[PDB]
Amino acid sequence: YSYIPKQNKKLIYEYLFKEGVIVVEKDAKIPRHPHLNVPNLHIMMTLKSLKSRNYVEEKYNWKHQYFILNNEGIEYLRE
Amino acid sequence: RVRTKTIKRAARQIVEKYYAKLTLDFQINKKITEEVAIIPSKRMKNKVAGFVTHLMKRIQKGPVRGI
Amino acid sequence: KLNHAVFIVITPSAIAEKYKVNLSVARAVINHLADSQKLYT
Amino acid sequence: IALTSKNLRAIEKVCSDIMKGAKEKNLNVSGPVRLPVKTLRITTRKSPCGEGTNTWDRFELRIYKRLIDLYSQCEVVTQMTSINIDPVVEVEVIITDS
Amino acid sequence: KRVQTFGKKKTAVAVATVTNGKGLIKLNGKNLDLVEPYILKTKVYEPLWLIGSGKLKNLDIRIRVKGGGQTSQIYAIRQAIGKGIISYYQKYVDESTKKELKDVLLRYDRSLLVGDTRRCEPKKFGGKGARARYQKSY
Amino acid sequence: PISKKRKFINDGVFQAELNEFLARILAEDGYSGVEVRIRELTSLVQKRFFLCAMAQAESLRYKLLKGLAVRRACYGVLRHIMESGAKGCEVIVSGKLRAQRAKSMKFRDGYLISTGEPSKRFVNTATRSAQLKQGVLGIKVKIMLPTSILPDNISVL
Amino acid sequence: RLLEPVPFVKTNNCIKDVDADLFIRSYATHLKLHNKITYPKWCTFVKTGKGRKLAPLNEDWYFIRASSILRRLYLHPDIGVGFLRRQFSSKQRRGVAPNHTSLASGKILRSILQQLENLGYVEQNPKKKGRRLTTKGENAINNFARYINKKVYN
Amino acid sequence: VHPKKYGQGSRQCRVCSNKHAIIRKYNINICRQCFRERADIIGFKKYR
RNA sequence: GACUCAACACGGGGAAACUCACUAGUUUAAGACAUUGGAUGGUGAUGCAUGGCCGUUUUUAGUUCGUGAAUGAUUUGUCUGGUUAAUUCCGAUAACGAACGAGAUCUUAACCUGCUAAUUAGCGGCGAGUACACUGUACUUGCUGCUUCUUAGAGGAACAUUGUGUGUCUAACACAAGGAAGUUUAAGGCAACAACAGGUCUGUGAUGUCCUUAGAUGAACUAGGCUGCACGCGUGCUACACUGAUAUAUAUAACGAGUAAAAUAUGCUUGCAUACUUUUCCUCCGCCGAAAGGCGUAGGUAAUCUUUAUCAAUAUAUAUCGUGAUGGGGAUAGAUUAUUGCAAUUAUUAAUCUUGAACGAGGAAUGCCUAGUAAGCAUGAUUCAUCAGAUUGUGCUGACUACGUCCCUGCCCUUUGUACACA
Repeated sequence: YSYIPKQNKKLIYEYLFKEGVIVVEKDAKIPRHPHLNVPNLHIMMTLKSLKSRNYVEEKYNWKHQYFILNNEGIEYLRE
Repeated sequence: RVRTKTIKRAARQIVEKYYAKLTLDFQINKKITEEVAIIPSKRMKNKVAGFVTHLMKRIQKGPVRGI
Repeated sequence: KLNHAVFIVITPSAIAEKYKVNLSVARAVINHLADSQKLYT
Repeated sequence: IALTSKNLRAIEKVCSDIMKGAKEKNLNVSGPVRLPVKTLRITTRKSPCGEGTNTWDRFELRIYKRLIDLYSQCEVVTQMTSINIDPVVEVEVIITDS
Repeated sequence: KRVQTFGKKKTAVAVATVTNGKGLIKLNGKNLDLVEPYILKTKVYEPLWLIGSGKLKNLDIRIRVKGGGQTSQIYAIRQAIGKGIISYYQKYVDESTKKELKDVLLRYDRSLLVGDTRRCEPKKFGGKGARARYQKSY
Repeated sequence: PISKKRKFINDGVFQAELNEFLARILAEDGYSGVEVRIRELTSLVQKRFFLCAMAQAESLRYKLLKGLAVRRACYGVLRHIMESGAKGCEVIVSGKLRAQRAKSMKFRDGYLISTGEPSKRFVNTATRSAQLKQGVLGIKVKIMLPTSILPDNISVL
Repeated sequence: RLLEPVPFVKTNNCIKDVDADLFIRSYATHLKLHNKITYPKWCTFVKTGKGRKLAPLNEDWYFIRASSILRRLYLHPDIGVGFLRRQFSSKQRRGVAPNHTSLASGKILRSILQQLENLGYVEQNPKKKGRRLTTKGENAINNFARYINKKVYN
Repeated sequence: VHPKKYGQGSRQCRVCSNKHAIIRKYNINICRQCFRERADIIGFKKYR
């Protein structure tokens, strides 16, 4: 199962909008993010989805991602 | 123990300029060379100063090929 | 093999060789005559 | 006031600054404290693959810690340390009275 | 009055406090006789004879021992006591006898005043021994 | 409440992260300082926590990645480091280079001190790799900073 | 042999001025005569230490322990059963495995400490946590030392 | 899944992402394989 | 995987659950992008595609350039000879002059600067003495003259130094002495020119190419194997004993290294959900039990607490025996109690008792060895939830000797012969 909630999607999206600089972490079994009260497991697939949609870019590192929002993603993802 | 071309050329370079300062005493030769030269390695400075002393004792009793 | 017994210079080895006995009973005989290695008295 | 670092020249220069400031300010300042140096030793081996003559290297890191004591206001000494300190040096402040 | 000297050979270190008194030379608490090995007691006793009992009768020497090998500690003790007697001769009791004392000391032996530099060299890589290698096969 | 040794270990790993991040992002310019563009770098660092050999090597790595001739690229960067002022420079390129046979070419100019702790102090190192059609190419850049003064040099007026 | 010439001036003011082994034997004999403490019975089936792995074969080992514990207690002002074990450490030859050190049994030293506490020779205080000899025990050992000293003197 | 905080499966290397041959001295939790080259950047000089 | 040096206590490889590339199985989509098409990952192969790294030739002494000179590959310099830490120098020299390697350079230890001072250390003093000497001693409790002593912040000291000698009287080495430092004072690290088609793509989201992807070569979970044995081969530990086996007491160090979890109560009916400190290191103590270990605590994120005014042993001395495979020797198995681990069975580890194998110093053969070094004895760190018989470091006991050579073997140079050049 593990169906992704619409509330979770909108919450993470508005978190991206309000912060702008997000560290997603490579690990997925970590139960929670220090600055995000959401299970981490629901983050990396949607980050990969946005990256493959070419709206965001990632430098990537070992055990680190360092996603930074592009100038052409907020207008599309606002609603 | 011997020495290298660096010490040989250093010895040839020195004395030709401040021979009158240099004397026959090994310790005073060391002291003079200490401020004559500018190389900051104390061990090889002492080595080359001993070289100056042993070259200076070769003076005044025959040809020395230099200075 | 050992064949010494206990039934009939005071140094242990010498008296042991003389009496053909073990050195423990030789020490016992030494103490008996007088009355771990030490210098000669 | 104690300080800790790795490189010796940095701690030497800031210690010289400390004694100069103490002499200028004329405080009840204790004598210089010279703690023994600590060497931190680790072992490693070259040749990431097991092939070849297995050889090992020794890596040492040298700590440097010193102490002093002063009788003055904390604000002035901490401002002096801030203006005349290196971000690579760490300092703790402990005061004395008599 | 009182003087302090040091003596260092091998790992062991030794101090020597030379003070006036009635002849109280104590190795901390235990005397210079209860150490147990008479073989090293002979080396402890060696410096005293070449100086004289009467000189040491007027001095009290405090001896502090802090760890080390059996031979290293006694050698460091000898270094410490030699430095202490030399310093106290040069300072308080008598200078004229100090010259003859150091003369006879250097005549008899050299390690009595200044110790050796020999020490455990850091064993290299290659074998269990310091300069040994593991057995190699073909 | 952290011990000093473990604190310095943490500082070291953090600075290792910092240096690898600098290598990853700093691409368009040389060494222009460090922070103890800039706004986003500071924001990302805060969120996560809570002449120049590198520049010359990066320039030549760009030159070889663009596909321009290797000989011309190395000659140009060598001219550049001489004109910057170093007595010499050594560039090593190892990999495929047009053949399945691995090869390497050496370029000799300058003093080229190669061993000793004075050599380590007075000479720095740069080493990188680049991706190509059939593998990777490794580049070693060695420049010796002009010499306090080198102990081997002896001269008296 | 046991007597050695002494060139320096002695004090003989405590137990530090006498040999450890001879004084330990003398005080063990004195305690045997006094019957101050028990054997004790429960300790007959137990060896001295785990490394020792067998009997002490001396039929006086407990009294030697009792005569050595207060000796070391005087030597070190504050110590404990762990320090006694470390001092009396021996070898544990684990068969083929190479030899290693091993501390002695701690319960026998604990029992000796209980016996000395009952005798009043030792007291416990929050300050100076390590075991120390009481004042009366210090006077008793002073008298005993000055007595055995004169015996071995003349 | 039974994630336990002890043993071989408790931790993993930060850089090489492989817990094998991890050295835990000083709680560095870094693999020796990467440490070979990270020894200079970490600031921990090799002298002798 | 790796097979002579240059594999076989190596892959830091001391594997009880994935772990782990293996086996018997079961699950998950966790296949991003616009049913369907379509991609990441891989301890999958290829180190004979690589990079980096490393081990060798090779810890030696060789390598190269500018100019000049002698159809050409090329030669010279880069060498007859003397010295050596080495083409290291002198020296004759179609060579002259240069660069690398050597050299040099630094940490440790080693003496001094009565420099520099005292925190977490030492030398001192006195407020009281615990008992004795006599007209302070071992030990405490409190403050502070002082910092050679515990320590380093820098510098110097050592340079065949001096003289008696060896030398083409130049380059060198010997004897004796001052001196801690006279083979560079010794142990270390950097290792050129260039190569192996040497090892590693199982260390990496470093890496090309080929291959797998829903019945995964991705990931997760249970169990098993790497530990099984007809056997063979390397590194090691214990011994074959009287300088020995066993107990008792004395004198003893340094490097060390050290803080996303327990328990409680509430509700439901021991388990789940919920909240309070941190239980998640070494630990001194007082006991419980020989012991393992446990109980409630002192200390410390650290010269303060473990612990270090001290952690070991070979010794030292007295005692049992007294060289009889014995009491040596401790393989083997049985009986067990405690900790480590949700898991010890293939008995992890372990206090105890019992069990009692070979082994009388080892054939052909073989390895290491020049002074705190051989050898023997111990001990800290590494991986560790637990476990060294491994590796590295530390310390102790301080030996038998050479003080040079090519006879064996392994390299270097010169000459010469080649029908070899993957040599």
